[PDB]
Amino acid sequence: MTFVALYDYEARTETDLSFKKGERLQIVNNTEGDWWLAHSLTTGRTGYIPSNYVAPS
Amino acid sequence: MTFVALYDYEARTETDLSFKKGERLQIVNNTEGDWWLAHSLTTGRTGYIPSNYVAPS
Repeated sequence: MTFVALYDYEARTETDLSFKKGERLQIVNNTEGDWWLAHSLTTGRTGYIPSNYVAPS
Repeated sequence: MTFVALYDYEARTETDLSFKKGERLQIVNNTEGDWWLAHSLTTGRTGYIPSNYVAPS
């Protein structure tokens, strides 16, 4: 439900959350699901994807 | 190990992967862990976070 930040994190893009160690965070359940870093075997490109958009082969 | 894309996804930032339905994708295990959308109860801000940076309260 509620989590606690173990480390400072500085946002690298417009969509990540910056937070300091000690902060209390709540996960937003949503349609996209967890995001994973993925490599496309089809295109060779790489980056984060919304996990609910994919399924095991 | 290997996943298949169920839908087209267009990248919304510089770090997400665009992919078409049908593509074969491989997950990159890494230090950050899964990314989740989180709301900070401390600051009120909201955005994605690397899950390995936090722990249950």
